[PDB]
Amino acid sequence: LKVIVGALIHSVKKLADVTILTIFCLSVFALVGLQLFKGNLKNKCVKNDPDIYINKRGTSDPLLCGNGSDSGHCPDGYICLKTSDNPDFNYTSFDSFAWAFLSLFRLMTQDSWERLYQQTLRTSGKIYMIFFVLVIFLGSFYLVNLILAVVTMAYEEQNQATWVKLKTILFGLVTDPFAELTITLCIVVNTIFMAMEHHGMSPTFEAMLQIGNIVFTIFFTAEMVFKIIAFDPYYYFQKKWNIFDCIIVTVSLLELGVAKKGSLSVLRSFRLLRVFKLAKSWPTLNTLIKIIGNSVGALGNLTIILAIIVFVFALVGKQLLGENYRNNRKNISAPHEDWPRWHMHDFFHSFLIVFRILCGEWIENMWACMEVGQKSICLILFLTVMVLGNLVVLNLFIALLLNSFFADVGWQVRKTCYRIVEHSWFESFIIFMILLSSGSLAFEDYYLDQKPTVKALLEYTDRVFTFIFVFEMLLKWVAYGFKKYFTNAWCWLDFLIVNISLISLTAKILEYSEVAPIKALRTLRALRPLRALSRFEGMRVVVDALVGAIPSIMNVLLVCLIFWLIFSIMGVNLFAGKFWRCINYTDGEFSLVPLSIVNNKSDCKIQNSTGSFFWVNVKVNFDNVAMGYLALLQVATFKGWMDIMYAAVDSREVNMQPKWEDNVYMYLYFVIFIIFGGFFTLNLFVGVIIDNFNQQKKKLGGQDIFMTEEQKKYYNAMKKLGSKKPQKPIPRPLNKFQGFVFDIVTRQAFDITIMVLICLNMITMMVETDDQSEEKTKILGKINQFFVAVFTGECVMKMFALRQYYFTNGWNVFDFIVVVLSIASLIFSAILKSLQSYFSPTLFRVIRLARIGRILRLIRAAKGIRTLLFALMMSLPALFNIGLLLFLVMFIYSIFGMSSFPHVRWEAGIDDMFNFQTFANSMLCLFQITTSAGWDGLLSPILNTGPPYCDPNLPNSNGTRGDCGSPAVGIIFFTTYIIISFLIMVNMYIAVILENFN
Ligand SMILES: CCCCCCCCCCCCCCCCCCOC[C@@H](O)COP(=O)(O)OCC[N+](C)(C)C
Ligand SMILES: CCCCCCCCCCCCCCCCCCOC[C@@H](O)COP(=O)(O)OCC[N+](C)(C)C
Ligand SMILES: *[C@@H]1O[C@H](CO)[C@@H](O[C@@H]2O[C@H](CO)[C@@H](O)[C@H](O)[C@H]2NC(C)=O)[C@H](O)[C@H]1NC(C)=O
Ligand SMILES: CC(C)CCC[C@@H](C)[C@H]1CC[C@H]2[C@@H]3CC=C4C[C@@H](O)CC[C@]4(C)[C@H]3CC[C@]12C
Ligand SMILES: CC(C)CCC[C@@H](C)[C@H]1CC[C@H]2[C@@H]3CC=C4C[C@@H](O)CC[C@]4(C)[C@H]3CC[C@]12C
Ligand SMILES: CC(C)CCC[C@@H](C)[C@H]1CC[C@H]2[C@@H]3CC=C4C[C@@H](O)CC[C@]4(C)[C@H]3CC[C@]12C
Ligand SMILES: CC(C)CCC[C@@H](C)[C@H]1CC[C@H]2[C@@H]3CC=C4C[C@@H](O)CC[C@]4(C)[C@H]3CC[C@]12C
Ligand SMILES: *[C@@H]1O[C@H](CO)[C@@H](O)[C@H](O)[C@H]1NC(C)=O
Ligand SMILES: *[C@@H]1O[C@H](CO)[C@@H](O)[C@H](O)[C@H]1NC(C)=O
Ligand SMILES: *[C@@H]1O[C@H](CO)[C@@H](O)[C@H](O)[C@H]1NC(C)=O
Ligand SMILES: *[C@@H]1O[C@H](CO)[C@@H](O)[C@H](O)[C@H]1NC(C)=O
Repeated sequence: LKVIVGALIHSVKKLADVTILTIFCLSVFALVGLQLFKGNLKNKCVKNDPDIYINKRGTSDPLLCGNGSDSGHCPDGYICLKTSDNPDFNYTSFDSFAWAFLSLFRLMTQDSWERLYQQTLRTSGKIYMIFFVLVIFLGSFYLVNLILAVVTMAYEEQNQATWVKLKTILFGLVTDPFAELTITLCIVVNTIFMAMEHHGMSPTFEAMLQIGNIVFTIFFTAEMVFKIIAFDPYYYFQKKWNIFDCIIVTVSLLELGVAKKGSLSVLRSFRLLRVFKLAKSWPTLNTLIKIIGNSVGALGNLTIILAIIVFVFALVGKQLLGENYRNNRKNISAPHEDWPRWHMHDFFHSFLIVFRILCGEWIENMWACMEVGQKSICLILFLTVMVLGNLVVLNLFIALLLNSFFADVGWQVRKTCYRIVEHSWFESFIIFMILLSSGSLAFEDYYLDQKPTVKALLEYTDRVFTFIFVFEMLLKWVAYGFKKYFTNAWCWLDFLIVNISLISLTAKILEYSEVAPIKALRTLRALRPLRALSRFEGMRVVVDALVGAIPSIMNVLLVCLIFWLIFSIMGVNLFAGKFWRCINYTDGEFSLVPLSIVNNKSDCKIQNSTGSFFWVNVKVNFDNVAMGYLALLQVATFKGWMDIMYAAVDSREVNMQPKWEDNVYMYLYFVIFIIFGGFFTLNLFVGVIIDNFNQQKKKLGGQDIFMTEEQKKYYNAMKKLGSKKPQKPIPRPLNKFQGFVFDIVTRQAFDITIMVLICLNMITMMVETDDQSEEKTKILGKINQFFVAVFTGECVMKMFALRQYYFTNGWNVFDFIVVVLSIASLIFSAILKSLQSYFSPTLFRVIRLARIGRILRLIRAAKGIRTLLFALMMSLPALFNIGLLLFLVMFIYSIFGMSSFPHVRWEAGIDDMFNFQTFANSMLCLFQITTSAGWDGLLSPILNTGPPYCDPNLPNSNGTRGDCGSPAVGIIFFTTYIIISFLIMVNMYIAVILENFN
């Protein structure tokens, strides 16, 4: 333990400069957030003829609002008034720099950021989504890729530093190449009947599955008695894997024997472990077993440390935290319950909280433990748990990944067309038509029916567009030929899209438009943007990179599908059909009915006299192996996993109302899943990704990917920038006075005085606060005037001494820009202030933001900040290319959503600001979930299929006949997207991580 703990201390040492840089960026973004939004999360709709609010529909939070136009609107009779309290428990806000650093830490680790993004966009305005795009790319994505890329070197640095029976045996040993095949076929086929049980079986299907189970039991037991009466029972217990198969057969025998219907459904699912036998002929699953075994083997010390840390922090939490969680629980419990769901009143629950912090969900509890106990203890406990857990897990994952993996006239017309198709203006003209045709889809949104003219313009536009693209096709055919055209392999995209469009337009010619299949070809018209992939060279090179790696993804996806099949079958054994419940539903809000009225489905059928009561099911349940795959993806991505676990542990037998934590220990099912599925399948996936990328790069003679040919030239320039050590010593001035300023500014003392004065300006910035006072505002403005004068004095003194040498350097140009911006901003405020036309206050907050450049002046002497920022700049080209491809994907998916899901009812994730009725709103939701954040929130109103959730007989909204989504289409829009973004982003990581190494 000591040898490895010393290495962990070294890994903490290596975080030296990254901690500095993270603190600096977190602070700058804290000041930006504090400036722009201070006191905005306080705007809440309050009625008017104390305070009278109205809750947000389907929740109990007070409604957040705005007086702006794209900010968020109150219902009738509700004026957006700024009030005293903050949203959550008064802890999430931007009102002062300390809360601002809290919120920007929440954004760096991406814990429940989707909710803060919702709130600040709802309060200040959609346009401020530019802040989160910019603090999630720099905070979350980038500042994690510094941690992952410095731990790795610390761990590489560590490692690199160091008679009649014998006649029965005569056909006992007849195990030829055809018997083994029988065993494999039996394994697979038995798994296929285990993967075929569901909830509502009629008895006959259950009986068939039973007979099949018994047959496969006796088959494998027969195999075992054969083997024991084939070798000698001495050496039979010497092989590694025969012991495993024999323990499985004993457990199967016992489960058959002891007879209860569903008896300990873990014992009925224990057979599934047999698939691991199919690893002799499946080398990738052999490597998965190699990884797990090493995790508990040659790397046992690291997992021992991790277990020690989790046990210690669960204990400390229980002892310090626990008593007050008991009696203060009315202060953190849900509206109609009696205990909080997540608390620290016993070792299991304390461990569950420490685990959920290890997953990454570390704030939402902190608010509660601060509302129940002391605040300093909560902050220290949770934040030390977080840093230490997400450091030991990170180091263990790196170690498993690193060592364990890395062990005549016709000829003339053809020729005419042919010279023309290559001519540069021709290509650019076609690209232009693609850009307009793609962009014209964004105008086809919900409201287009009430715009009687824009529609017709778009229709004529589409007709001219099908013409123009068909003409390009025929030009390219009689240019190239039928034989070369198709072989190129980018032309098939164009031909398919053109055929789809020429089915659609013809269907608008005839009366067969509303025949459902052609109306399902039409919806495909959202792939028109995809014609852009070929024309842009950067998207082309990135697509080549991804298509080069689709094979390896396919192997690992097969292994992941088998392995999650195991857990989905366990889930169907354990939970299937028990997620149902009753709910008294009145208006938009649903509460489980107390167990003193129901306990049964045959009690909702009786107490339904009012009609509020309805018998329902959770949207993402475990009733099938199919729905089990979705519930496993939601657990493995940690989104919507909580509504799952609550009804897993509430569960009882079938047709019975669920009880408050009547299955407390089913959380072990989800813990075990996350550990094995998430941690180890992900480790396997990333291992094959790195190996693939390494060999892929090495093939090309060790050049770069995601980068074009000209990007390599820009790279040569940037690389030659950050190396040039000598610069001409500047000449000394002649004039006596122009010599003296030269003498004074050029020493080190002036630089250090200005450095510390920037720091004192920062301190003057951090005191700024919502609703402070009048006097403090005035005094801070006077002090601000003192700095803008001194920094002007600094620049003018530089100019007088260094006339042109100044304008040679770059940092001199930067602080020149910020000096002129600060003076201009003060002049702009002076004029546009109450002296002149009083526009919106919010303009003043944006104006006051020219000061933060003063802060960013600070990185001239800072080695660490400057070097890691130069690494970011070197990466930015490839980041641009993959950003282009991710943009195209977000764009296509935007139109798909905007055409398929606008009429869905407003519910959990879809409200009057984040929905799919417009290109702004749809792009908002798609960006929220590019990071997979909150995607279960949007998907939930899709799966609606009737009362109480949707009204399928609505007179208006001629869509799915009412406010209902398409469950088949949600699960494939939302699931594939987060997989495509996942694989797109993964290639964004490989860019920067391979930039830090250099
Ligand atoms: C290298 C080795 C690995 C390669 C894999 C190759 C192995 C091949 C495996 C083949 C798998 C084939 C599995 C066979 C399963 C067929 C699937 C069997 O179907 C049975 C049901 O369709 C019948 O349903 P019931 O008879 O219960 O009636 C339903 C109840 N009602 C509706 C009537 C009331
Ligand atoms: C009901 C159906 C609904 C379908 C909805 C989903 C639609 C998704 C469509 C995705 C299309 C993806 C297209 C990807 C095309 C990649 C195609 C990548 O191939 C590139 C080569 O063709 C380039 O040609 P060169 O001549 O430069 O060199 C040849 C290089 N090789 C080929 C010899 C190695
Ligand atoms: C309780 O009664 C209400 C109304 O009497 C039932 O609501 C009906 O639900 C069915 C399908 O479940 C719909 O076809 C009807 O249109 C609904 N009727 C009304 C008036 O809303 C509800 O199903 C009953 N709940 C249970 C399970 O007993
Ligand atoms: C209860 C189930 C689901 C958990 C997973 C089953 C695993 C852990 C069990 C089943 C069979 C067991 C293995 C069978 C025999 C051996 C060979 C011995 O030299 C080392 C231990 C080892 C390798 C056992 C370790 C534990 C084991 C692998
Ligand atoms: C439904 C589940 C339980 C059964 C899985 C069926 C498929 C995916 C499994 C069963 C047998 C497996 C194959 C067994 C043997 C080989 C040979 C190896 O060189 C490549 C992998 C390959 C080709 C495996 C791929 C995955 C595989 C085909
Ligand atoms: C199932 C439906 C919807 C899609 C089928 C479209 C197929 C037939 C189209 C789309 C892309 C086309 C392929 C693109 C790449 C090449 C180049 C070379 O390898 C031979 C032809 C081949 C392989 C094309 C054959 C036809 C092709 C495969
Ligand atoms: C060098 C000394 C003076 C301060 C060093 C840390 C400074 C820069 C920062 C860190 C945290 C900041 C504090 C965060 C929030 C508040 C609460 C507000 O009601 C008064 C200002 C005050 C108290 C800030 C003062 C400046 C501050 C203390
Ligand atoms: C919103 O505008 C109303 C007047 O219409 C005003 O009374 C209210 O205070 C405003 N709130 C804010 C924060 O702008
Ligand atoms: C919870 O908060 C209320 C005040 O809102 C308090 O009266 C009650 O006693 C608290 N919890 C306990 C200890 O039951
Ligand atoms: C259901 O909710 C309504 C209030 O909206 C209430 O009046 C009714 O008594 C409740 N019934 C039960 C027992 O759930
Ligand atoms: C339903 O619950 C009641 C107790 O409230 C019980 O007496 C009755 O037999 C139960 N019936 C069913 C449907 O099991």
